[PDB]
Amino acid sequence: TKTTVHKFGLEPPSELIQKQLRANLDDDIWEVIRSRKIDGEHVILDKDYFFRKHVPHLTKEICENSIYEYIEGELGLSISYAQKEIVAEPCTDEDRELLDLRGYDHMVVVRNYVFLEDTSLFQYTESRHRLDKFRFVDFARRGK
Amino acid sequence: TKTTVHKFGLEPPSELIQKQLRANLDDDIWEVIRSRKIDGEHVILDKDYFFRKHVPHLTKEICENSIYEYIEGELGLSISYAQKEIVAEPCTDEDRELLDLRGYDHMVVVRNYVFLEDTSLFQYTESRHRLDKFRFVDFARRGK
Amino acid sequence: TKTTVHKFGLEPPSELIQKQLRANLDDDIWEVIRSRKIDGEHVILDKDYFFRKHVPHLTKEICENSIYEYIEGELGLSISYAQKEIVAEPCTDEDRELLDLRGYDHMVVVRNYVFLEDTSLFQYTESRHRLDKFRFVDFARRGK
Amino acid sequence: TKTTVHKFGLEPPSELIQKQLRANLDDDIWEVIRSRKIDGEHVILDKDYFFRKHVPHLTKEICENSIYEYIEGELGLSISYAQKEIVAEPCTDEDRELLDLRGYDHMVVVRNYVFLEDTSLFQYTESRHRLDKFRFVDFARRGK
Ligand code: NA
Ligand code: NA
Repeated sequence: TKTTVHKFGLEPPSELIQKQLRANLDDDIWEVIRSRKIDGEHVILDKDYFFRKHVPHLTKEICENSIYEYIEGELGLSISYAQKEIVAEPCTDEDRELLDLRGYDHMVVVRNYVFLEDTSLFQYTESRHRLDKFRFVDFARRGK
Repeated sequence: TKTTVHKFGLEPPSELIQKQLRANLDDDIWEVIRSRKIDGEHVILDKDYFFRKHVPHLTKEICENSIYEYIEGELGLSISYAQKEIVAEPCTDEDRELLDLRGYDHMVVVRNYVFLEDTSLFQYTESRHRLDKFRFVDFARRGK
Repeated sequence: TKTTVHKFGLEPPSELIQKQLRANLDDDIWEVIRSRKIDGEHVILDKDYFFRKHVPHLTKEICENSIYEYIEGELGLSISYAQKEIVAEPCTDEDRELLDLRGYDHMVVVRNYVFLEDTSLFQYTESRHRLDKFRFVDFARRGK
Repeated sequence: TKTTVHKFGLEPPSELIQKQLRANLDDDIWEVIRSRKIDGEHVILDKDYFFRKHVPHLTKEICENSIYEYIEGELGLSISYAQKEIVAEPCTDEDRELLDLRGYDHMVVVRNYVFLEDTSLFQYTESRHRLDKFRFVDFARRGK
């Protein structure tokens, strides 16, 4: 199941990432945009954004592997909680260029905001799935 | 936001509920099928199934209110964990009769299996949303 | 495993419960103090405190049974998240009057703050265990 | 807050670790035993045990830093869930040699079992705290 890095770069945030990542003008933000090919189709589009101030070093090779493992490796003990929001959205132009969308009109979009022990929003992920390629499992634990 | 009870009954399980609820032939299962009207449209279809042996008493009035609150009220201390599985599915005939599906072809389907302290699968819920009417939030808590 | 209700009453909050429950002077708060006898010893002291404004009706019989089930029954759908803090504390005078503390000097104290969908702190529980009678299990779920 | 590595080694499992880690005779297990000095006292004793087959490489320097971050870095995407069990135990001889236990007789013991996506128990941690130095926070998330 191959992973392709489409965009990857370190720049100031766009206005959307200023809102999503609570970042300023003068914050250096890593942007990584990838697609996943679950043979033989490109079906998920993964967009990560996180502050360089906390993760100063990154490479194209780390993105073709796991950004999660890399990030946990560098500062997993400072990461406190994440908040997930899963909705469905119309496909966008970016979605149709990069994924094999067949006769699909919508996506399942998982958004995830990762915060540090000190309370700051440090990372933002937007994971866009074709409908047939989305499955989310969890608990859930009940009682007192 | 009105709630309408379409089916409601106490019978032995169909073959699908035998699989979903790990129930036998000679188990009495409550089935409740409801739709939610988030004005002014019917947009969610909620199917609950649970054993009468654990919840012997039920009414149409409890279903028009909250089955969750009722169930927690009777045996919330025995409920241990739930497991959730969220996928997307094509709409079915039952979906089109009961919900206002406009020009919609798919649904977000949340399935939830609730287990007791003694380890048994006791309840099964299948909650079917029109795509624009689905939003799921959670944590997620990270670190050691 | 018998449950004994020692105090139970509806009054304005003490200064400690003002802090613990974020309640004012003119808020009516239910206080329930119970001990659990895990035969044949009294070993846990359970203190619950919650606003009457949200749970207007209560009885001694509900406390000898389950306050959790009762509360979930009345407003479980409005309850959003709880936050738990588990520490160890020296035993207090109240602990020695009401529990069989043998040659025990400390307690395991579980504190739990329950919040509503609207964001307000609605309930506070303080559960004090003798050391040998404390066991807490959980997950914990890992990965992306 | 300094970290001291007392034992560290790669051997077959003792009979206790065979039970705790579900390991055989012919499984190579890393054992790391550390104490934490929260100035100016040694107050926590951390025992980690995990299979070399999954983490082939390790050093004394990684243990003086974070084993969690290291492990997440190597295989965080394969880690599925953990299960935690927190109880209180009498102090042992190992506890009194390595920690400053003053006039303390008991410990808060946090045990944690980490499993992989494939279902196998892969790691076991036993974290022993002096009573005054234990605080555990969590959620807890409620409702349907
Ligand atoms: Na569609
Ligand atoms: Na003691």
